[PDB]
Amino acid sequence: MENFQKVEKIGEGTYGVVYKARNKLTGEVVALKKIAIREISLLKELNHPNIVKLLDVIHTENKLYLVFEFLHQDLKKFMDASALTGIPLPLIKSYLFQLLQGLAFCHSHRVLHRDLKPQNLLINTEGAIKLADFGLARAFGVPVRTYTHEVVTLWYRAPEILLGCKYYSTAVDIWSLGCIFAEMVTRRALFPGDSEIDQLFRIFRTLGTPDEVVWPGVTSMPDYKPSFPKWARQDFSKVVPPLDEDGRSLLSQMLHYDPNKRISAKAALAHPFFQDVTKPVPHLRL
Ligand SMILES: CC[C@H](CO)Nc1nc(NCc2ccccc2)c2ncn(C(C)C)c2n1
Repeated sequence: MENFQKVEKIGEGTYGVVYKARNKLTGEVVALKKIAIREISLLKELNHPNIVKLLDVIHTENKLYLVFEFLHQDLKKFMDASALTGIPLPLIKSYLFQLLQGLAFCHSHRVLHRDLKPQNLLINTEGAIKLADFGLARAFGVPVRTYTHEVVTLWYRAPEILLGCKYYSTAVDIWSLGCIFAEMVTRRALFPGDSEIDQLFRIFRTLGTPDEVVWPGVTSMPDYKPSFPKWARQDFSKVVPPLDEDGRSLLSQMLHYDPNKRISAKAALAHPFFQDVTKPVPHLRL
């Protein structure tokens, strides 16, 4: 649209191209997504420090542009830049702290993300990290292949979604974040599934195959089969070295199979892992 000179293609998303753009009324650099209206108009109203601010919604000539605040880098790029040294733990801890603050905010207005991953986690030079694309998956889709036929990752999907629950809760977000948490620590994807049954089975081999004892009602889920192989749970000390006892208790609590048992975001901010949070500035050049 006309009020915006786009100055860069930032990237192909799930729903559209994103451009860095110079709003020439306000003069402000801004991120322009080219893509329900009741829904995405609702989002304009939920602003948190750790949620990427939806500035405007432009439905002109029956198209959809969403104008957001601009952040300089995403988490996935930053994990790749920090591959040989790893992200320092005080940084990992503070980023997790902030994310749970943002999750705790949306979850109380009953907005889920439900497609979290390193790629829609965005960071600035200050030491802040924000959550991007919140509320959109509800508004349209979360599809299997994007608009450019890229396969949407299954790596972070909560197992009740994989097992065919259609009434996900906010717990599916705490699941994903446990997966991103573990990955920030090991420098290696927790559950790197390449199909839905590979994803299911990758979870099972590590956490153990779920039954009626740990997960009440799993065996009557839509896509549960009695023929699932029965694997044994692994020790978290083998799964996420060198994470400490506090981190691992937290991580297993976010990775609980039963969604009712899985730790809430508000409760995670009170876990002893976060007793010593600081806010460090990260090493990042632009
Ligand atoms: C949600 C994922 C999106 C595309 O993969 N990434 C991205 N990346 C942004 N910045 C990453 C970046 C900044 C500068 C250059 C290259 C990439 C960004 N800023 C605002 N937004 C809105 C659309 C959420 C941004 N979105």
